[PDB]
Amino acid sequence: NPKIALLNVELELKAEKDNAEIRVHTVEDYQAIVDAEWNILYDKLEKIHHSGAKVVLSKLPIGDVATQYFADRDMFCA
Amino acid sequence: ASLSLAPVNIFKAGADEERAETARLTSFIGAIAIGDLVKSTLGPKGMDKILLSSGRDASLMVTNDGATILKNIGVDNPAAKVLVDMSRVQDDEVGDGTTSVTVLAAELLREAESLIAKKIHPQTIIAGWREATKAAREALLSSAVDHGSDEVKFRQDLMNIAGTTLSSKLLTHHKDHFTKLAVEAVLRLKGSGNLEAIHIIKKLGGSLADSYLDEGFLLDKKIGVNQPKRIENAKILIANTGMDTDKIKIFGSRVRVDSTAKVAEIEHAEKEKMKEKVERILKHGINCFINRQLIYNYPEQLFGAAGVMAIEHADFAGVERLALVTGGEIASTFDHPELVKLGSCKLIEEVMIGEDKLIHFSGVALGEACTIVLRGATQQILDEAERSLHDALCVLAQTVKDSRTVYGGGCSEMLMAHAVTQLANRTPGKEAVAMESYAKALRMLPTIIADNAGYDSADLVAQLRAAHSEGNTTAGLDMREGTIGDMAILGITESFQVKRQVLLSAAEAAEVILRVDNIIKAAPRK
Amino acid sequence: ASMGTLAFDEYGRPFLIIKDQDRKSRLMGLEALKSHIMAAKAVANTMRTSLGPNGLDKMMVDKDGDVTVTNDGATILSMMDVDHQIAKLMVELSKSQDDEIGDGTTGVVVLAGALLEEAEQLLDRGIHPIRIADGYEQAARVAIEHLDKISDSVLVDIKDTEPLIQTAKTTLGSKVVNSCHRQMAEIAVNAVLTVADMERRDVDFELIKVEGKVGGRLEDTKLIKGVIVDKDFSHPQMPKKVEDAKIAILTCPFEPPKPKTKHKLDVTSVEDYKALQKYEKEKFEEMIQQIKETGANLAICQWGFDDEANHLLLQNNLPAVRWVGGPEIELIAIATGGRIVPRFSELTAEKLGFAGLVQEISFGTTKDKMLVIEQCKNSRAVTIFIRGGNKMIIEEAKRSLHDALCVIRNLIRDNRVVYGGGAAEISCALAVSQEADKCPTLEQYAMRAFADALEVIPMALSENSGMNPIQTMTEVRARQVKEMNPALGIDCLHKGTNDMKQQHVIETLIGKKQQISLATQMVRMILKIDDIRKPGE
Amino acid sequence: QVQLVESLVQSLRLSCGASGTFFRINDMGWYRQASGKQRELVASITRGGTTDYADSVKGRFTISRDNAKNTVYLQMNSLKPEDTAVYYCKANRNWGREWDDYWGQGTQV
Ligand SMILES: Nc1ncnc2c1ncn2[C@@H]1O[C@H](COP(=O)(O)OP(=O)(O)O)[C@@H](O)[C@H]1O
Ligand SMILES: Nc1ncnc2c1ncn2[C@@H]1O[C@H](COP(=O)(O)OP(=O)(O)O)[C@@H](O)[C@H]1O
Ligand SMILES: [Mg+2]
Ligand SMILES: [Mg+2]
Repeated sequence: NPKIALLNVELELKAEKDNAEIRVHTVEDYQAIVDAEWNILYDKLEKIHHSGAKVVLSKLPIGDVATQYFADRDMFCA
Repeated sequence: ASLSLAPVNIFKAGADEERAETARLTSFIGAIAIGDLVKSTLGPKGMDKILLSSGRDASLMVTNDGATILKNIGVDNPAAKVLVDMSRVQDDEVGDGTTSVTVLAAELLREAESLIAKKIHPQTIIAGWREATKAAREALLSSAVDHGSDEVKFRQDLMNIAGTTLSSKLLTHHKDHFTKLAVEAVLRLKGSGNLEAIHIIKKLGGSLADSYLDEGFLLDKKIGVNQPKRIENAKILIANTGMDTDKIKIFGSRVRVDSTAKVAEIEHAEKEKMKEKVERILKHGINCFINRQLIYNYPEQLFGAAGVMAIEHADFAGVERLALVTGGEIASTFDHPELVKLGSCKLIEEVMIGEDKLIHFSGVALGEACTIVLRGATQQILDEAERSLHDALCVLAQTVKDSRTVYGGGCSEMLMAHAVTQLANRTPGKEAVAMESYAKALRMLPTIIADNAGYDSADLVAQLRAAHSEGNTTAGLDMREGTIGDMAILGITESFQVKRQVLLSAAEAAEVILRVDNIIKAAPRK
Repeated sequence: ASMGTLAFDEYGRPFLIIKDQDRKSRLMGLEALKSHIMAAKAVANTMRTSLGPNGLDKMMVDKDGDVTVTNDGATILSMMDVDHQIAKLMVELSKSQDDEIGDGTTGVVVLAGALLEEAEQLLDRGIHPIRIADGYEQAARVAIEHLDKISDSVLVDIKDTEPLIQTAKTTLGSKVVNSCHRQMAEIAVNAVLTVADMERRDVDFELIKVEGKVGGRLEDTKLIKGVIVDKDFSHPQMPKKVEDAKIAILTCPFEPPKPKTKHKLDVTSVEDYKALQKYEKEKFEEMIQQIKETGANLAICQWGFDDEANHLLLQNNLPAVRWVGGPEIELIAIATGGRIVPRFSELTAEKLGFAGLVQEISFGTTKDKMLVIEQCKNSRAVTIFIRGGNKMIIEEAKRSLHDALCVIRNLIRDNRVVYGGGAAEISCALAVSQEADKCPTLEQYAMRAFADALEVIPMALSENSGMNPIQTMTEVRARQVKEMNPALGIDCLHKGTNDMKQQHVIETLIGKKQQISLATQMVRMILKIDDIRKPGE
Repeated sequence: QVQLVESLVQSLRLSCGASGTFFRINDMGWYRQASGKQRELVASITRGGTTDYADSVKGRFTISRDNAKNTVYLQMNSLKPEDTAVYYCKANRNWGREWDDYWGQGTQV
């Protein structure tokens, strides 16, 4: 009896924007930025997971990280 | 009707479909061509071939190895390609038997063409051949003997196997020499099967008997500029670090400042980072430093000022062999010296071979890797010596793995043929007539061995067959005088692994080529 | 052949209707039908010699000269460089049989060729090709119902696997791997039963890795309940064996982190430079420390790593594999019961997999190494490692074992089983003959032709086995009608008995039904064509 | 699938005929079930005509099988009060699996 999330969303680690350039002068900020990319992705995934949807369909790619996230949450993604 | 001989041709321009007799004809002719090519290299009195490539490089090889010969020919017959791949797979599995498996397959296919002419189905033939393969397997396995327990007898079996493997090759001139070389080199591996540990250096010049097995190790790398050239009681650090403008792996990192003074400070900081790396290295208490990667001018200078011999640009194989020969640990981090094992050898000097200098490690600790210097008059001689040594070393490694041995000189093939003959004359039907052909091919193997020497192959194979029918299961060809003798005494023994593989691969390839009744070619890409 | 238009006008002025009509061709009507039938008969007579245990193989050569020896009808017809469109249709038919079933790829082609060959004589007598197609459809329905009627059922349980092993042996009897008949059947059965969803009745073949390595003997082929990888441990001084291995599966390269967005880390001082240096060092140490604190004794990455990480793994006694592909990472996870981790911070002792043995395997005088992962607890994945003396027999072994796996899959999907050796075809031919006798319309002839076509498989088996076709087939048909036993067929192996239920010659009911249905549908589509137009050259 | 039809003077003849979906009747048997008892086989005949009788009644059996219509006829004489029960027919079909035995409704004599 699945609930189905229909999306036009690319779920994978990617450049947050194509004209986006990060500039940091500290290794703490560097690590913060890495973790920030990861948190962006994981927050998208966590919203999709908390919506109750057990099946996820995207018009856009769904990366390996998102695939494994959904596999661990016992969800389906395409 | 037929695919080709129909009112409509069903094929694209350039394709073709050979039917039953045409297909079997082209297959038998291709296989028998390959076999007739590769024989006359078989046995002690076998002769070599000139490969003489036709590319713009016009490579020139002088080989006696059947696998090499088949690899280096332009084959266009599919069955011939099958036999070529079979010989390649034999050369991959073991290092010997690459001419015997091909000759066996070709002789089996000749007998199979004979039987097809006798109007026997090429399924009754494969059935009988499978029965014969079973009989031959069991006869060989029962004839095999093991001496791995007795260390002395095992050493003698190793020397005999190396001698038998080299007899057929260009090294039979100095066979008693290269046998000892190969046996010592395979015993230096201490049970490991890593044939990459055995490095072979071909130095043009000198006689083939000037070749030797270095008591320690040799390396064709250079020493730094201001660094020593002789080191006694060497403590060695084998590494895989950068030591060459070694940049922090952060790739977005860039130096963006507002002052040439700051650029100079950062450059000095880079230099200080390299210096601290070198100091961490030296805190291991070493005299020699080998690196898989390059070593730039600044770490070279630092090692020179520290009095350390720093060998650079060894390769993955170089550092592996050095770790095996000295006992060290290939390192890339130097924050825990207590955990990095160092290598040791009594001496490291620079020696001359031909006109080139090499790093010489003497008094090494382990020695589980080896260096063999091959000297010779021609590059062709050197390449053929390397191929022959590779053959012998592969066989000796396979024997150290599986100590089962089996007598040579056609004794094994004749014994298998004897078993197949018993099975045949006790079995009814045309499967008996196919087993007899299997046995005929097995006998044709030593027949060819004797032919290549110049003896009365028919008479000698008849004597051998009579002996193995009487029960002299150790009778084989004595190729010194040209008679039959006791292989157990003459020391003509082969590896059961290699003989079983020859038998089984030949039977398998003959089966797979015999199942074909149609050859459908596709339009060449041209 | 004939041209598109041959008038040029009743007034002398140019008559151009179709583009390049002079270079184009056309065949219309009964001559077109007969050309189709001739092409199909040529293909079918090519294929019919590769049918049954005594069937022979074909040696296919591609554009670049690579050789393929095979008995598989689908592989043959795919490797065949055909130009005729009806031969292309027959290739598609065989491919369809392979997709749906994985066996019967030669029976479908032989049967379709026979149906068209009989339609040839029916067309000569003047029957409409559509009437022929409709009679063939009727007879096909009759034969399908008779198959459902004479079918038997087998148990697909994991306790007694003898019926499944018999089915797989029947499937593999005609392939070069019948030298290791029972070993191959056993490993196909154990493979599908290990990886098969009994409740869903589904079998995912991505979970069965069929790997081949030249060397050894065919008898060395074995079933690994786990995974094999074409990699070795990352450091040459690592151990080559790991027992009771707790495995960390990672898709993060053991390298300093890197944002996907375009980033520029600015160094503006010696202090910034030293901080960067220390950050890199501590990142490497922290990665290795996290892997160690997880309790793992083995690591498996997907993206490779560098010298510092390799040596830190070695120092910390963490054997590791790198550059493992996505599919193999997935299979290793599924087999060891572990979860794939995208970064080290997310790694915990519960996400680890367990394999009772992880070993590096050598292959003689080659320098190439392979990694076996096995002794898992309840591996839902599996690997078939195939050995042999040449790549030709290795590839044929691969496709034959694929046929066997597909057959076991078809059993798991429907356990009903008909007995082979042409027995099912003879029984359906008898049923079709009876229904044609009871049919009073003009389709009687088409149904009798369908029966005579169904009877080509027993005839082909007999011919390939050297027996006399007509004699053998008439005798076994007479025996079937006299003593009601649809398990009477051709003794291809010369065991004496004609009883295929006793010889354990076993087919799948869905397989036979799919053969009949596909042959009939494609023959209908071919008979419905009466005009070909093709471009010149 | 297999539809079975079946038809006291102390010789009685009782018939059993089969119809429906099948291609072979492997064995045909007559069974008896006395009240408060356990079913036994009166007699049974194979396709090859080979018939094996039971122990409490034997030697007086004339069970005959018509293969042309796949029916059977048992002529039993020397009737007795203990032969008064419900007579069941059994039909072994096609392959002969345990799910191929087809019973009748039984005929009380
Ligand atoms: N000294 C010897 N006396 C008799 N037979 C020998 C001797 N040395 C080799 N042979 C035979 O010659 C064969 C080896 O020939 P070789 O050229 O190595 O063929 P392959 O490459 O197939 O191994 C073996 O079958 C062995 O029995
Ligand atoms: N041992 C056997 N004895 C008799 N007939 C067999 C035997 N094995 C297979 N057959 C028959 O051979 C026919 C052809 O099957 P085969 O050619 O092996 O597979 P495919 O048709 O998929 O290529 C099948 O209909 C089967 O009934
Ligand atoms: Mg040799
Ligand atoms: Mg098949």
